[PDB]
Amino acid sequence: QVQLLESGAEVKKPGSSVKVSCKASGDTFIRYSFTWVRQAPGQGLEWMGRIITILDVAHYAPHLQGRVTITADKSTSTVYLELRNLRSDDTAVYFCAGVYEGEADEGEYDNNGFLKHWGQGTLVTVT
Amino acid sequence: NCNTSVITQACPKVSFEPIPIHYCAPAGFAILKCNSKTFNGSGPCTNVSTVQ
Amino acid sequence: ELELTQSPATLSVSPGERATLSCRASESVSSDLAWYQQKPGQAPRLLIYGASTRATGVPARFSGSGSGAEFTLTISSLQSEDFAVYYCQQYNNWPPRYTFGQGTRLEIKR
Ligand SMILES: *[C@@H]1O[C@H](CO)[C@@H](O[C@@H]2O[C@H](CO)[C@@H](O)[C@H](O)[C@H]2NC(C)=O)[C@H](O)[C@H]1NC(C)=O
Ligand SMILES: *[C@@H]1O[C@H](CO)[C@@H](O[C@@H]2O[C@H](CO)[C@@H](O)[C@H](O)[C@H]2NC(C)=O)[C@H](O)[C@H]1NC(C)=O
Repeated sequence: QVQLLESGAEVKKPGSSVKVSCKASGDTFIRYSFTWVRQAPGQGLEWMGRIITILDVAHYAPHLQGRVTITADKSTSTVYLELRNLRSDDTAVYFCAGVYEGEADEGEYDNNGFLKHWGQGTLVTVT
Repeated sequence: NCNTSVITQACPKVSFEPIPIHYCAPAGFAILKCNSKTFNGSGPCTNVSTVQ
Repeated sequence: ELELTQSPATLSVSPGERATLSCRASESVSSDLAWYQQKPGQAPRLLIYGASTRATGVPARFSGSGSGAEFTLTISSLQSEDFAVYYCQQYNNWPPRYTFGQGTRLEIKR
């Protein structure tokens, strides 16, 4: 029931920063959690982090946290990813995913570690 | 400006069942107890005893 | 941290074959492992979670099991439709330092 609508593609000079986002639709944003992944350009996937929307809490992969911020603005049902101090090594397709949680609104949150709803993928490269 | 402080901790489950705990006064102190069966939340007791 | 290894990089298959895609973990997990289908240009669709439970929308062809650090995804009566790169994901982590395998491609030989 959850749709994820990714933001468009972008190109940034190394050392700079990029911010991308996903709009959630068809469900209640605060009801369930979202995660971000980085799909390397012809290589496998890297988990980047997780954001809990019921609690404004996020966790990050151990080699990314000095560069990555994951946030959200529930008033627009939007999940955001911000990366700073970019390198060509970060060229990848970035995207959101979500998992329905057991009524987080009622405090019955499951904290599911697997993802079901996936976005399209937004390519971010450098220049 | 208030900023919520968030701590992530391990989440083990444990057996959890309350055990009776008694409190005891240290040397130099004593605990008085009200023995009325009709005792109020406050006020005098005429049946008073001392316990450690 | 955790690492996952797919045994085949590419599995040698043919239509109607039983795919057997194993995954080895660097450390043990109990049920907190999931499988995904990465098709070219597509989202990595969820197939299996909880080691053996299939997600709604997943064909009955897909099933699997495992424990400890040894898990396998199998596909009964494999279709050309199933030729996705399969990824193994492990999430029994708190803080949630979740990981992925390198991905196994299926290929029809000829
Ligand atoms: C004050 O309360 C105590 C506690 O109930 C009364 O003494 C008890 O009387 C029963 C009767 O069988 C005994 O079994 C208990 O062992 C007694 N307890 C103690 C500590 O002696 C006591 O008589 C009451 N005193 C007054 C003045 O009412
Ligand atoms: C329960 O608490 C009330 C409130 O203090 C007690 O009422 C007082 O009792 C004393 C006894 O002489 C009176 O002088 C006060 O004027 C009372 N206060 C009020 C507001 O009336 C009451 O006696 C307590 N009950 C018991 C059993 O001790």
